[PDB]
Amino acid sequence: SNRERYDNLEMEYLQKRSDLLSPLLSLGQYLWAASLAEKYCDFDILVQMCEQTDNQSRLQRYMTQFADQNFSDFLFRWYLEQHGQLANFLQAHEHLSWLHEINSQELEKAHATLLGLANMETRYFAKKKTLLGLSKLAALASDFSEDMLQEKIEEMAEQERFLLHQETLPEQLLAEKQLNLSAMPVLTAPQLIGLYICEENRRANEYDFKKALDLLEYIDININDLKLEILCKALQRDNWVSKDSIFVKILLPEVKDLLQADEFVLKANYEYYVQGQI
Amino acid sequence: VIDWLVFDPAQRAEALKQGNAIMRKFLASKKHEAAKEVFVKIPQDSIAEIYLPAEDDNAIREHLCIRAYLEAHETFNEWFKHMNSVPQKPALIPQPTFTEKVAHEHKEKKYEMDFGIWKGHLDALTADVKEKMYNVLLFVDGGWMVDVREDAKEDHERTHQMVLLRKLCLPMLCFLLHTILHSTGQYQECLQLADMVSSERHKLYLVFSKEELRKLLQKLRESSLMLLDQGLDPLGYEIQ
Repeated sequence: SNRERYDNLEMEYLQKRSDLLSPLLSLGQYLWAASLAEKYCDFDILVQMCEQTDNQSRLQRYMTQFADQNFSDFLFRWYLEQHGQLANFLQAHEHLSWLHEINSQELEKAHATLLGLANMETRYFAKKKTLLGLSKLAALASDFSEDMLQEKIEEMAEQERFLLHQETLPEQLLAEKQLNLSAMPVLTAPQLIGLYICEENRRANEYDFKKALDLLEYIDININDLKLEILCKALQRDNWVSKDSIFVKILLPEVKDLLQADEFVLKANYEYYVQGQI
Repeated sequence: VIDWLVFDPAQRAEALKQGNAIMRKFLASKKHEAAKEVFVKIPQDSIAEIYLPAEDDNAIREHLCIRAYLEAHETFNEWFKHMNSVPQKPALIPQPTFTEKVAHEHKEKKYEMDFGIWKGHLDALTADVKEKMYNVLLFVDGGWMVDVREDAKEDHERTHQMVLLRKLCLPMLCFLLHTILHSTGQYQECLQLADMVSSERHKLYLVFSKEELRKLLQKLRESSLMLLDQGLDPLGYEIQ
């Protein structure tokens, strides 16, 4: 009750004395651990280590079925640290948990863990694609409801379409920028738009201009300046063919006139776009 | 009956259709020897002589897919036969003599090159089988057992047979590729098949069933565990 500081200070001293005696007795006979646990119902870290250092798989279940909230402590002790496979499966609870969820019959949990890992990862395009593929495979293998399966398929297709804009890079730009093939980080929408409309991409046709303008919805700074810069680059790369193709593929008030100009071909191309969009 | 159609140069399209049907019937019941005998009996220069129509382009595509599948099966069988015949170790004997020690030393010296040659040949066979499986799976203009022309006649039974053969060949090819990657020590290549079998570029997830998906998930976890125990992580990347 009163004077909680003394109770908190004595608890640490009592727990430190039990851990030192269990370390010196672990090198001898293993029969004293059960007697110590029966005498004092505390210090479960010693029992968890004794049940993991040997090939006694039933001991961990026997010490957990006859206790009070022992699985929650065992999982916390395993996550903070035959027999080796069991120890690895017990420790696999965070981060790398997809294999454990697949082995313990949990396709939905494995898919959720893979999706979380893919969302948290942002430094390896190959790893992000592999995690998304594993999550899609787990969602397809899971026997859930039709609406849930359709929602998972839509969420996977959205991520695939968002990642394709960065995965479909040109072979000339990647070789000129001295970039890695699969050892590259997850580039953002602005980085992809800047790389697709850069000076290194000499073979920038209509696809490179259409892929850069469609990535403006995944920015979450100023898109008005980027829209003008891309329009200026598409006009300068044509050497006054690309602007007309982009306008035909986009089919109209997002572009500017005076802001983009601050001349003979633009005035003739802007007059035909107003009649086709009305 | 295929010989009478192959001997006549006027019915080249009919002979090609008969050969494709025979190959499909042999693949539907697992008849590699029959498929090879039909491919060796069919004319190899018929594609350069019959040339187009919907009944001809689809037959040519089916014949090309059957030939690619037969080549991938023949390469996989050769790789398995080469991997199942590795060089054994030296026969150790306790309390040896002067001549026995020299014999054991010579055997150990010869094994140092025998094991290296067997590993090189196994790696070459695995690299060939992987390329064969990739060429059989990722096929240009459609895919494996997929007709590019959609203006043929009413061949519902033929379409169903081609779909069943493709569904039966996709899981077997995936399992063979996974086994080859696990035997050759390619954990990164084995764990990368999940994206290829789930991307929308080929739609390989629709041909697999629940058992095939469970087997693929069990193989991916076993590959990730080996990659993490070797020194890497789950996907094979370095733990920074």
